[PDB]
Amino acid sequence: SKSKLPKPVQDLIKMIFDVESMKKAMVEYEIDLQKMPLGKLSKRQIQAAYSILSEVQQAVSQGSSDSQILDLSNRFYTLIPHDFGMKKPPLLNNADSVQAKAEMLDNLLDIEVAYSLLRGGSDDSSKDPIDVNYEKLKTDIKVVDRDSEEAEIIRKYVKNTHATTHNAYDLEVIDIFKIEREGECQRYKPFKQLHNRRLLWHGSRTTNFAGILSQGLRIAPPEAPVTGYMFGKGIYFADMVSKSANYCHTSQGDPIGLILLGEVALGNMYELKHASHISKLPKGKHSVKGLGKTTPDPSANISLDGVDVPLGTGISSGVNDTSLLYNEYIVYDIAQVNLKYLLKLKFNFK
Ligand SMILES: NC(=O)c1cc(F)cc2[nH]c(-c3cc4c(s3)CCNC4)nc12
Repeated sequence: SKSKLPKPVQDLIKMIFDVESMKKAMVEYEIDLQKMPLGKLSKRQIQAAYSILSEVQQAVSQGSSDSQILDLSNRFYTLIPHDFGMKKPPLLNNADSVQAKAEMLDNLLDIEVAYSLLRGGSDDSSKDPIDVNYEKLKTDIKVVDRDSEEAEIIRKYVKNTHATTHNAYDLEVIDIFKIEREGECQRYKPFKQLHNRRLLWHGSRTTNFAGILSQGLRIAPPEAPVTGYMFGKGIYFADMVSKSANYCHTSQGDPIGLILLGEVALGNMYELKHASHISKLPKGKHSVKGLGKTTPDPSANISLDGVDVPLGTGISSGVNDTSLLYNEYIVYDIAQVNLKYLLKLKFNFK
C-alpha cells in the first residue's frame, strides 16, 4: 500500500511472513499451542528433540527394547508438547514415523526463524511493514518479465519436466522472481570454476521460505536423523520440476507453492543407482547424482548465463537396476549453491 515494491513482490512478502499460516501448520501438527506457543519456539528445544528422534531411530534399528522405545517416544512428546484430542500419541517406532517428526522439526525451525525476524527490529517505522519485512530477508527480489528469454526458458523447464504419470496436478507458473541473497555471490565465486554447473529445482514448504531466503539452503544438523536422506545429509535438487514440487507439500487446500531454481556447481559427479548415506565424497568428486529411470533429453540442453538447463523432455536413461524414477543431485557444501530464481506455482489438481 505505502510500499515501493511491485505487487507480486509484496504478495510474496505477505505469503512468507503470514502468521496465520505459521499457526495453522502448528495446529495441523497437533502441537499444544498453550504449552508451546508460536512465540516460544526455541532452537535449543528443537535441537534436543532432533537428538531424541535419532536415538529413537537407533533403538529401532538395533532391536526394540520395546519400553526404551516407549521411553524415548514419551520423552519426545514431553519435549515437544502435543494435543491429540481423543486419540493417543502415535508411537515413534518405525522409520516412516521418525521421518515425519523430523520433517516437522525442520518446518518448526524455519517457522521460528520467520517469527523471530518478524518480531525483531524496533517495531515502529515511517515505512510500511511490507517494505520493512522485505528488508529483513537480505535478498534483492525482482520480477522476471513474462516476455523475457528467462521467463520463456523457465516456463519451458516447468512444462517439459512435469511428469504426466503419478501427477495429480497440472502446473502453472504465476510469478518468476530473480533473487540474490546477500553473500551468495562471494561465497559461491570459487565454485564457479567447477565444470558442470546446472540450473536445478528445490522445493520446500511455503512457511520455510522466510528462513531459506535469509539463511540459504542448509544441511540438516548432526543431531537430526538421517532417515529419508537417500544420500546422506546434504542439499538436494532435481532436474524434474514434479520431483521437487512434491517437497512443497501443497494440498487441494493451499494449491500455491514456492519452488527454487538454483545454480549448483556439481563438478565431477559420484553416480549412484541405490541409496547410500554419504558422509565424505571420494577424492575428485564434488557431488552425487542419483541415477533415475527417466532423465531430461540431452539433445534439448540449453544455457542461460553459462549455466546448463536440462529442460529436455523426459526420456529413458540407459540405467536398468535403479531405485529411482528421476535423477537427484546432492551437494555437501552450502557454498556450492547459488539460488537464482523463485517461482510461485499454482498446483491444478485433477
Ligand atoms: N527439496 C527438493 O527439491 C528435493 C529434491 C530431490 F530430488 C530429493 C529430495 N530429498 C529431499 C529431502 C529429504 C528429506 C527432507 S527434504 C527432510 C527430512 N527428511 C528427509 N528434498 C528433495
